[PDB]
Amino acid sequence: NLSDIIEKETGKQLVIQESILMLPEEVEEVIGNKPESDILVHTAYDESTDENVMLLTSDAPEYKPWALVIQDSNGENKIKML
Amino acid sequence: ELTWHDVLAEEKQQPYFLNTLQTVASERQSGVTIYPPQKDVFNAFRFTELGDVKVVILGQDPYHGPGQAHGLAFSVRPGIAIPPSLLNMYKELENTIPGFTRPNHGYLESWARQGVLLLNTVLTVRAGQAHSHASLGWETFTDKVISLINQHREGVVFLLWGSHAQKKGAIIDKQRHHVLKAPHPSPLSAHRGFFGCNHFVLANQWLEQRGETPIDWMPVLPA
Repeated sequence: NLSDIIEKETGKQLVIQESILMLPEEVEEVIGNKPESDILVHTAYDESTDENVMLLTSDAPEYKPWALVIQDSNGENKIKML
Repeated sequence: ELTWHDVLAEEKQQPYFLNTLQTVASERQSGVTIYPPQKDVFNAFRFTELGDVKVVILGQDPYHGPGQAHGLAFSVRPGIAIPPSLLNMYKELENTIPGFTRPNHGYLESWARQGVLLLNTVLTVRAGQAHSHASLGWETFTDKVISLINQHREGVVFLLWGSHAQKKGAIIDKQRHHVLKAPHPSPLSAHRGFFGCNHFVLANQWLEQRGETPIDWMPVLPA
């Protein structure tokens, strides 16, 4: 389930294929904003629009939404703080 | 001629390990869907023997979706959509190895048979909740595994992508084994250094230059 949070924020009915664990410095790099703890990158792929939608929640069992990131085929991502 | 059993016999019985198995088994009994199926739980060691380890790629935990995970890091079951991070891995191989071409499937058995140990730091997960079994005792186990390869082998290649993986790398003696790091193939960080790290090639060069046969990075579907 974090799919409903995705859909609720993009009208996108996607299915998460992977959730990678990343430390605050790794994420602080790309996102440019440092989370207080390890965040999980739940990644789903929107084949219709050819982009990779990822949701960033805290670690289990919190799973609190931290940000949503939509990267396109170019490798550029739209970052949205939740 | 040294088997995983030879170096893992003792550990197979210590406290934590049996507790972990007991725990994982109880959840199953109460009705919790845990991935992967057990017959698959220790597939990495089934396909790749201690003596046959050449390259080692670290994972985190099993794909929590259904049909996905089958005991090997990154690798999914045939018929399943290629996961984001694996697909990116594929591109690199495409851009680094001449002739290499996208498989259309994510089944990585052939890589294990060749000496690639696709070991995940954590071996089980609760269907739906990613990272559910962290701190169940698995890290301790795999932690040991790495320590065993590091002390009972020579000239092994370690591919650590991401801070998490690199951390477990602290154990590995850099003089005795070839340790290569890089950002995770995840779309999030892929472009921050994973693309163009030439790992699959550097890994093979070393192997040759050490009298070892290289790794045909093209995944084949068995029969």
